[PDB]
Order: sequence, then C-alpha cells, then structure tokens
Amino acid sequence: PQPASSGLTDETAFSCCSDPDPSTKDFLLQQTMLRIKDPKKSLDFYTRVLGLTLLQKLDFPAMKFSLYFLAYEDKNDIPKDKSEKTAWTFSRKATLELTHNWGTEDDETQSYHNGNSDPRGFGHIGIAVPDVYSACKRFEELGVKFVKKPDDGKMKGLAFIQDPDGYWIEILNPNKIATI
Amino acid sequence: SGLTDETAFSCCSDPDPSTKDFLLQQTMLRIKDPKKSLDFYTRVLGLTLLQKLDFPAMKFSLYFLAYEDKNDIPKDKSEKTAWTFSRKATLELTHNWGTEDDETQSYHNGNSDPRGFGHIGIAVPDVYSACKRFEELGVKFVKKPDDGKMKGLAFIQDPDGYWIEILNPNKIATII
Ligand SMILES: COC(=O)c1c(C)cc(Oc2cc(C)cc(O)c2O)cc1O
Ligand SMILES: COC(=O)c1c(C)cc(Oc2cc(C)cc(O)c2O)cc1O
Ligand SMILES: [Zn+2]
Ligand SMILES: [Zn+2]
Repeated sequence: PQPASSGLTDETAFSCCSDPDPSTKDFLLQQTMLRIKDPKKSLDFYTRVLGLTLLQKLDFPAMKFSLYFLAYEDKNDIPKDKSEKTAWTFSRKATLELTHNWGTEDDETQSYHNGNSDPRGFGHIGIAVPDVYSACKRFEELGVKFVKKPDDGKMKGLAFIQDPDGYWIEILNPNKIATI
Repeated sequence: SGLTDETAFSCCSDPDPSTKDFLLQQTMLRIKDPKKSLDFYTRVLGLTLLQKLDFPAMKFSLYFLAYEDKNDIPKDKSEKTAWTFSRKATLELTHNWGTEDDETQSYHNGNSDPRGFGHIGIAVPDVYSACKRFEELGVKFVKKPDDGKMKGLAFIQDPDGYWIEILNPNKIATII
C-alpha cells in the first residue's frame, strides 16, 4: 500500500537538482513584488522600522499604478539621473517591489491578502539580523505588530512581524538557526 | 492619482543605525511537489539548492535555493546552516507533506482575487534568449516578452503557478 507522505529524503531531493546551465550564469534574483494599500504607511515602515532605502519610485499614469523599490543599499550609491537610476535599481539583488494601484488607500473596503489564510500561497519575506532579541525589543518599542514573538510558541529565537498590509516578515539570526 | 514624489520621499526615514547590517534574506512560497519545483528552479532557472531542513513533528520540509556556487556551500551542518541563512536573495520553498498526492489541492499565486503577493523576478542579460530556452524546455508563460506594450519583459510560471518576472536591467528604462 502507498505509504503516507513523509516528504523527501535529502538524497532524493538533491537527486532532483541539476547543475546550472551555462546560459544562466549571470542570472540574479532581483525582486519580490507585494501589492500595498497605502505607500505612506509602507514607506514609513520599511524605511524607519526596517531600515531599507527607497531606491526608486516609478509612476505609470496610463495604467494608474506606481512601483516603489526598496532594498538594503546605501542611499549614496543611487545614481541621480533617472536613466542611470533605473538600470542600477533593477540590477540590485534582493529588492522589494511594492506595487501601489492608485486609490486603494482611500477605499475603506479594500485590502490585500497576505497568503497565510485560505487561499494560501505566498508565506513571508525574511530579514537576517545579528540579534533577534534586541531587534524585536526595538520593534516592540516602536509599536510593531507581532505574529510570533521570539520566545513565544514554536521555534524560539525566531520571530515574525507584519507590515502595514499584514504581510508576514520573518526576523532571524543566521548563526542561531542550527540550534533551532 | 498617486503620491507625488514629495509625499513619498517625506515618508522615508533614514535607516536607524541598529539596522545597519540587516539583509533581505528570503522570500517564502508554499510548494505542492518538491520534485517538480527543485527540477524547475535548478535545471530551468539555474538556482542551486543550498540546504534542506525537515520538521517531522510538523510534517513539512523547507528548501532553500539561491544563485550561489555549490562549491561554496559549507560541508558541516551547522556551518552550512549559518551560511545559507546569511545569503541575500534566497527562495524558501515550503513543502507540507501530502500535497503532492492531493489532486484537489493547489496553492494560490496571489494574482487572482484575493490578490496580495505578485511575483519574484530574475534579472538576465538577454530576455529573449532566456525565454527562447524557457519555451524550448516547455515552461508556461503568462506574458511572452514581445507581447503587449511592455516589450522585453516576460512573466513565466513555476510548477505551482507562481509568476516569475524575467527582465533585463539595461533595457528596462525603455518601457518605464
Ligand atoms: C506554528 O508554526 C511555526 O511557528 C513555524 C512554521 C510552521 C514554519 C516555520 O518555518 C521556518 C523555520 C525555520 C527554522 C526557518 C525559516 O525561515 C522558516 O520559514 C517557522 C515557524 O516558527
Ligand atoms: C499591462 O500590464 C502588464 O503587462 C504589467 C503591469 C500591469 C505591471 C508591471 O509592473 C512592472 C513594471 C516594470 C517596468 C518592472 C517590474 O518589475 C514590474 O513589476 C509589468 C507589466 O508587464
Ligand atoms: Zn516586478
Ligand atoms: Zn522563512
């Protein structure tokens, strides 16, 4: 009888992995896109609370939306010229593309779905920090909403907070994950 | 109407010094079948599986993939873990055991109501050669690069239906 799923063994998982085709050698994971209801709240949260930098604001009037690219970069590295700024922004690794469909911030019946309740899909973005505890102590002092405090529940030492739209953000210390 | 630049810039605070070494480490997506997903992300897109973590008590596995050289991955478990979790731009694929055997199950990609997450995106040197190879490998498309007014920008889908943007940073300015 078909065994109940126990997931994959490490051997089977790596057995399904192919080495990269030479044609993909320069590919890079550039962005994760999330739709946001109110850029005023989101920009304040990602820059003031999390410390990211707004790289570029792109407006598409014909389509009634704007894109806000945030990333952990030094503001002084951002080229000034719009064309120069654009090519740099899109070649940075690990950016967050926040999509603002005009008008949602004034529509009291509108809200986006964070992927963690029916129907599920996307789960969270995650930020590596040197100390989850001191980072979360500061988030508490700043009124950040928590999904999981570091010492609460499962996986102690790991925390989850949420942004203005309710998207979950994992806060982790890379050097302590191994000891759960 | 949208925000004026002034309004948006005024909502941006300079980074607090305590956040100086923070990094955006991962994006997590739930996946139905790890065999299909791992084949897709490694053989088609060229990412490398850095590490796999299992949690039997909760019946799920985590797969961490990134654009890294496999020869750089530390051999010892604890060193490997610290390394994986300190890489920027990794993709965490969560496999809740059993979904691969449920014909009535599929994850929601965020692009149909209720919307939220939209896509991850890969920067490449030539969107057209990349997509020609994707097409030849049987990859499904949401938007081919030459379709629509936003030319030279494509969206493909992974085995679960999640959207993946394929863009050329040097050619983006022409469609903004
Ligand atoms: C009750 O469930 C959880 O608390 C939980 C779940 C279900 C999953 C989880 O996944 C991860 C575990 C670890 C160790 C690292 C990650 O980046 C993760 O996304 C972490 C968690 O704390
Ligand atoms: C007509 O609709 C679209 O095709 C489209 C829309 C509506 C938005 C869109 O957003 C982006 C535009 C650009 C220039 C870069 C990105 O990473 C984007 O996510 C890209 C698109 O191709
Ligand atoms: Zn995008
Ligand atoms: Zn995670």
